[PDB]
Amino acid sequence: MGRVRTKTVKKAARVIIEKYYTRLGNDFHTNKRVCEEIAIIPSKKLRNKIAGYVTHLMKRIQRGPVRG
Amino acid sequence: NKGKGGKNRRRGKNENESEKRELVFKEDGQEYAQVIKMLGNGRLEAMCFDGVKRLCHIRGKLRKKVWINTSDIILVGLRDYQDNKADVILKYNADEARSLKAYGELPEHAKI
Amino acid sequence: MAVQISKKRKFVADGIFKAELNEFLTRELAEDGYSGVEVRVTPTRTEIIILATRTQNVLGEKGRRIRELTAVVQKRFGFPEGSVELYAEKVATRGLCAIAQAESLRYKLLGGLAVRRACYGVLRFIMESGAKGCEVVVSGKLRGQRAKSMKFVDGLMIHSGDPVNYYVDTAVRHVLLRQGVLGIKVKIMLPWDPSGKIGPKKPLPDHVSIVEPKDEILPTTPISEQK
RNA sequence: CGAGAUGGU
RNA sequence: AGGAGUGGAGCCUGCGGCUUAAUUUGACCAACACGGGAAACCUCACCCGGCCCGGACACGGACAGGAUUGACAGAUUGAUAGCUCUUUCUCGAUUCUGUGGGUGGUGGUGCAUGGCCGUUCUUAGUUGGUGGAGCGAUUUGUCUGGUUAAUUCCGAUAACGAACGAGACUCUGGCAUGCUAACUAGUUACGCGACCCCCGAGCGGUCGGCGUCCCCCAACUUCUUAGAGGGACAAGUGGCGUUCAGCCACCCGAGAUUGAGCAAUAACAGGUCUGUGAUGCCCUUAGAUGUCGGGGCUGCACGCGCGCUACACUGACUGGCUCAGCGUGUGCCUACCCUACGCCGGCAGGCGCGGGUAACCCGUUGAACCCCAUUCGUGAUGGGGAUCGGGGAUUGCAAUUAUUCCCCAUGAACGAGGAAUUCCCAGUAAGUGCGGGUCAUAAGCUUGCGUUGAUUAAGUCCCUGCCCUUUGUACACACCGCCCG
Repeated sequence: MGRVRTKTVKKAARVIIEKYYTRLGNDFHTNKRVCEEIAIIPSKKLRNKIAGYVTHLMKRIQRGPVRG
Repeated sequence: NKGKGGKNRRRGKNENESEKRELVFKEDGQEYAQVIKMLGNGRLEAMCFDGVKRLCHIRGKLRKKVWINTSDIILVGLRDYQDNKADVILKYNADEARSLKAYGELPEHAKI
Repeated sequence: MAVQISKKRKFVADGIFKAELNEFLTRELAEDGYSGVEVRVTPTRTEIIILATRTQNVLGEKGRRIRELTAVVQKRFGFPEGSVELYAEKVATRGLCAIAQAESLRYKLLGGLAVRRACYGVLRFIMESGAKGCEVVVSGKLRGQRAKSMKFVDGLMIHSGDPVNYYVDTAVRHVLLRQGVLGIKVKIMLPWDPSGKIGPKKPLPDHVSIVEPKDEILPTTPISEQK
C-alpha cells in the first residue's frame, strides 16, 4: 500500500503553520480553502495532501510542542 | 551465425571461413602433407606425399583459430637449411582436399 | 483543386510541408546562423518568417539571397507568382538557443581548435547568458583509432516526466574531419520567466511558494469610527 | 550433513 | 495452491543439415511468425544471356567535299536490340579519340566511426564543494534502530549545505437529473394527420394498444457529443505503535491497490555500413561490382523453435429468435477508394443506376459464441478433414512448380499425449468474433476493440535470481577465475 508523505509535503506544511497559525483549525474543508490563498501550489492533488498534513499537525500542537 | 563451441566468450570477431575461399596450390619451397601424430607444445609429425617425414610447427597466425588434427591435410613451407623441420601455412577442408585430387595435384596416397 | 481534400489528409500534408522547408533552410543557412522558420497565411498571400543571428548574410548585397530564396520556394512548392514573401528576423538571447550553440561549436571544431578548449568555450557562454544548467557531449575518434566520448556539465538538469517538454532545449549535429565523423549533442535548461519570453511561464510541478504575512497590530481596544 | 568432476574464440 | 497448456497427431511458418547453375544474406535469457521479410514480374543483393553511358572538366589530335547521329530490307537473335554482317540514304560541331581526373555501387570492414535501438537492471541506485581521518590507494557525509512500494520518512550523528533518480508530472477509467447549448444529436408532448387491431371501462369513439409512419413557425437537455469547474485527504471513529513516522478493521461514499507514458551515473568490442545525398580507409569502374528476357529465394532420408485444427453427446447437423465497440474510405509523382437499391445466376460472380472528401452516405454498423425446437446413439460414427481427380469465376503485362475464390467426389493420423517445460491474481485466465498494417490479387502473423466470464492465493525463501550489511580469498581475463603430480 504505502501512505508515507514525501519531504515536499512535510516541509510546505511546517512553513504554512509557522506563518498562519491564527487562520487554521480542525476542519479539513476550511484548511483546504486557506492553503489555496496563502500559497501558490501547482496541482489540486498536491494541495489536498498539504492541507491533510496541516490538519494532522494542528491536532498535535493542541497537546504539546512539535520540535520543528 | 551458428556457434559450434559453448561459452560466455562472444568477445571476438566471427570466423567467416566462407564464400570466396579461393583454392590454393604450391609455389616453390612448399609441399602438401598429412598429419601422422600430434605432440605437445604446438608441434606435430607429418608425412608429405613424396615420402620425406618431418617435425612440423604451427605458425603464430594459426594459434587457437585453425584447429589441426590427426589424418588432416595441410600445406607446409620448407626451410633452405635444417631440412628435418618445417612450418604449417594452411589446412584444407575435406571439400577442398577432394578438389586437389580431382585436379591431379595429389598422388593416390592421401585419405579423405 | 476541383473538389477539396478531406481534413485528415489536409492536416498531415500541412505538417509534411513545414518539415521539408526546415531541412532546406537548415543546410543553406548553416554558417549564417539559422535557428528556425515560422509560416502564416492571409487572403491570396503566404508570409514566411526566418530566424538567424547574422541577418545581413540572409539578405546579401542588396537583398539578392531573399530574392533567390523567394524564387526557389515558389518554384519547388508550386505557389502562384508573387503570393510568397520571406522576412528575416534577429534571434533574441542567442546563448539560450541550442541549435545556434551546436552549429557554432561545429564550425569552431571544423577550424581545427582543440576539443576541450572549444567545449569549455561554449559551456561558459551558455551559463553567463543566464541558463539554470547545461550538458555538452562530443563522441567519436577523439585522439586515437578507438572511439571515446566526453561529457561537460554545469548547474541543474531534469530527465523524467512531462516538464522536459518545456524546460529543456536540445540539439544534435554531425562534423566530418579527415579521420571520420564526430557527433555533437547540446542540452540547455531554461529559467522560469513569468512574462518576457526568455523561458516558460508555467512553474515546475513541486515548487510550492508561500506568501508572507504583513503589517498586523497585536494590541486592540474597542472603538467606533463614523464616515 | 545423499551424489555435485571440467573450461577454443 | 491451482487453471489453460506446450512436449505426442495432421498441417502452416522461421532455422540447421543435405541437394544445386543459384538454392542471396544478417541474427545463435539479450538468435529462430525477427530485418515491419505475406519474393508470380518489379522488389533483388544470387544464377544463365544480351543492349546501353547516364566517362563532368582540362590538355593534345582529328574536322565544314565535313567531327559525329539515326535506319528500311535480307541474314542473325529469346527478341521488331541497326547488337553484329551485306547495302546506302541521313544528321550537322552537340560528338569522336589518347592522356590526366572524376562518378556510381543492397561491394568489404559494425573489431575504424556518427545516429538510433536493445541489455546489464524494474530493482533503489549515483555525485561535487568546504570541514574531519590516513605517507597513500581510499574514506566519512551516503548510519545502530524503527517505518515504507522506494537512499520513503522519523531519528541518531565529525559533519554542514546541495544535485540527479524515486515521487510529483502528462494521458486514461469510474461519478454530476448542477453549469454552457445543438435541423451533421435526441427525448417528451401536442395542433394534430395517417395505417392496423378490438384485446379495453366501453363501439367501428373523445378515451385504449402498436411505430426508425409523417409535419411543428411546440417545449426541453434525462439518454449522445465536449468545454469549464467540482470530488478523496489515510479526512472521520476504534485498536496497535521508543504513542513520532506509520500499520489493521469499520462507518459514510461513484470511488479507500484503475492502466499506460516518461526515467539516473557507469558500461557491452551487443545489433545495425542492406533506412539515408550520415561517413573514414580499401576494392571496382566500359569484355563494369551503374537496364531488359528466363531461372532461384518454395528444392527434401533427417534434428529443433513460435503456432492453427482436433480426439466428440457439457457434441455435430438443419431451422427459428435476438444483442457490440475501436476504426477506415475517391492516392496531391504514384492513377487504385467505401457501398445502398433494382435486375440475371445454385454458387463465386455480372449489368444498371444513386450517396459519401464523411456525427450528414455504406449505417439503427440485424457480428460470433450464447438462446429455443429437430435429427443421430458410444460405432474412427452423421467425431476429424489431411491427401488427391474433374469442372467454373475474379486480379494481372503473365497464374505450370497448382495467386485467391466456388462446386461434386476421395476420406489419413488422431480415443487427451514419455523424460521435460511456459504464462497467469479480477471484468483477470480461457472461450468468441470484428477493425487496422502489409494489399493489383491475399492471414493459420502482429497491433487494437467489444462480448460470455470461473477455480485457487492474500503467503514463503525451499528451487532459480535481485538489493543491503558483516566475513574469507593464492581471483582482477574477475569461479565459465587460478592451479598440482
